[PDB]
Amino acid sequence: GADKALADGLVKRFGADAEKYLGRQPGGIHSDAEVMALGLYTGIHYADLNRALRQGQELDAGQKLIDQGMSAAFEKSGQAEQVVKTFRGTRGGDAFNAVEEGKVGHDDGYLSTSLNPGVARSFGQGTISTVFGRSGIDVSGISNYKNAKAILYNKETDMRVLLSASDEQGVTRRVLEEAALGELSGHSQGLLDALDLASK
Amino acid sequence: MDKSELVQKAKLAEQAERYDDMAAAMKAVTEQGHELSNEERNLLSVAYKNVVGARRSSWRVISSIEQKTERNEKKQQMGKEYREKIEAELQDICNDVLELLDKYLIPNATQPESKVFYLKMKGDYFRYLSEVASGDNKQTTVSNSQQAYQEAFEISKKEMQPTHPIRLGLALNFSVFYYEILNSPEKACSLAKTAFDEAIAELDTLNEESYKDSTLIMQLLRDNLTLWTSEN
Amino acid sequence: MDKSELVQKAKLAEQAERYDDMAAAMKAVTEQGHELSNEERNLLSVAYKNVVGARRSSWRVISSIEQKTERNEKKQQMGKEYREKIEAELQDICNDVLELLDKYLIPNATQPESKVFYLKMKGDYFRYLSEVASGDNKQTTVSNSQQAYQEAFEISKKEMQPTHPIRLGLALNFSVFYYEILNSPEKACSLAKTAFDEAIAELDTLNEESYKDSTLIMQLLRDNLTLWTS
Ligand SMILES: NC(=O)c1ccc[n+]([C@@H]2C[C@H](COP(=O)(O)OP(=O)(O)OC[C@H]3O[C@@H](n4cnc5c(N)ncnc54)[C@H](O)[C@@H]3O)[C@@H](O)[C@H]2O)c1
Repeated sequence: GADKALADGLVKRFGADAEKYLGRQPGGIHSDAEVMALGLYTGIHYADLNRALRQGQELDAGQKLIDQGMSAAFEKSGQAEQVVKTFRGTRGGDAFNAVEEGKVGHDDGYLSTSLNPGVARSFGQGTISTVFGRSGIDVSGISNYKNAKAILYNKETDMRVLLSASDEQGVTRRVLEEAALGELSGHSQGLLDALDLASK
Repeated sequence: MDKSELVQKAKLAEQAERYDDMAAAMKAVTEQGHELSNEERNLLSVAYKNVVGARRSSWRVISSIEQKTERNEKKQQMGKEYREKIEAELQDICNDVLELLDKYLIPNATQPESKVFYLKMKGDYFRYLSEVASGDNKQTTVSNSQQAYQEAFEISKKEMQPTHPIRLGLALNFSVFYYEILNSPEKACSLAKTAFDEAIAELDTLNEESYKDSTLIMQLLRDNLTLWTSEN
Repeated sequence: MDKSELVQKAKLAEQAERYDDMAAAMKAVTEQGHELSNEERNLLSVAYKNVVGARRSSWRVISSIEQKTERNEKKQQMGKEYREKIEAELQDICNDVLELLDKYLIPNATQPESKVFYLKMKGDYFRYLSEVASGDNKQTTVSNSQQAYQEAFEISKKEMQPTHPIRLGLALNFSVFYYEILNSPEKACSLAKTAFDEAIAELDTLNEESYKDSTLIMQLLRDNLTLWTS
């Protein structure tokens, strides 16, 4: 419906660029418009869209379609049954530089993460993060350069900084958690207390 | 008595904040000779942690009194007699858990994770003995603490991830042993630094079940390092 | 052992947060037969307050578990056996202090202030017995609690100022007895209202050394009336 309009808008706007993602996810959780929107983003449109989103710029006609196809894909998908561990590397800047440990923050653009740690270091060595979440979308079947096996988190998705540390090499090592998981998440029941830690 | 009965009594005792009951329940479960589950190990551990922990606190209070009131000889004889009553309770609690460790816990430990846990525990209770011991007995309790912590350290470094909460918890307690019991800021800082450095190098090894357990012990490791090395 | 020796052990045990040791030290001081000073009375009181208070808390926790976890009949038995172990401990505590009260504390209390304190205390420990008792045994303790509280109430109303912290504290504990043990919001509100009204009518009777003691108990009795008639 509103999807049929979007799927029509996307091939009108991006032609063969949009169409090449049709049927790339034969599982069928997402519609043609959603599959094409995430494809377009993951393949190359991440750069211009995330730049417009992080700068608070007006999205051009074509950017609006990709963003509305992705937002719709995240409304559909929702939270998964299991918590997933993904990885992310950035070069010069990171959304969570401004967030102190225990506090929550977000990226204004979309957060790309990888199921492979080695794949993340290949994107950046400024800051390497370990993410734990449930509301991410697996796009490895739509677009998968470097066999990145990407799990994308929605824009403005709130993440809690569990650890923010630095390497003797000067790499910041972060542990982020989807703030919606709660306080109980990531704790093996009774373990920390059993560990009889030498601290008041 | 039945295993699941004593375990439920221990879970009850925990809620009622009756840790001497909780420890006695888990002492019997252990004396049955059968390997404890992860739940039963943690119940035995939190039970004795609180049983011993209360006496450690009470000992640190009466000892702090003895210093600030070094006056009347009958008043000091009251303070000493009371410190020694608490010391005797400490030594009795520790011996009981060190007895459960050597006779039942360490020999029945199949997987390396539970072995490092019980060996770190043996290092802990020998360290608790060291805090109250003096002379020749101190030398022995200290050497036994270091040995049990080192044994656990070598097994963990070979069969566990640098982010494992049991490996990190061992690193924290062993470094604190060097700082408090051997008064070595250098050896303490070296253990904490290496353990933290090896854990941030391999954050990919974090478990989706115990990642917040790991990040918390990594914050205590780092926080100690900045405390031990930072000038005002 | 010597009086000043046991008192120092009790002051030590208190700092070490070892109240069972603190109570046992003060039990021996009481069992000698000589009247306790204001310092020794307060040491015996805070010792048993914590000794009993811990068992009351543990009892309220295991009882709250028994209700919310009704499935395995073997689990319910474990809960009952444990509640009854704590009940046994609670019963033994109150008996030991009620024994110290009738045999040593109440007979040696010369001044009325001390007699009110020990009689309010007798009402308190009989009320603690009532919380765990059932049937015929419950009826005996509730009647003994009310009697001991009423005895102190009549002595306090005649020989003490309406703002005396021991008189006000008695009013708070007696009103709470009516509310919790006799489930009478009307009798509880009447005791609290009259006690508060008589205290604000005679604020001139406040002592310049213990006025904050009185105003605090006058706030706890004021917060209860607004809570109960809401
Ligand atoms: N980085 C990864 O680890 C990673 C992992 C898996 C897949 N991918 C894919 C790789 C590719 C692009 O993603 P990615 O490089 O992560 O995009 P990005 O837009 O998020 O990052 C590009 C660069 O911009 C910088 N930057 C990032 N966020 C901010 C911010 N909030 N504020 C200021 N500067 C910032 C930083 O320098 C980063 O390296 C898509 O094909 C993704 O599917 C990336």
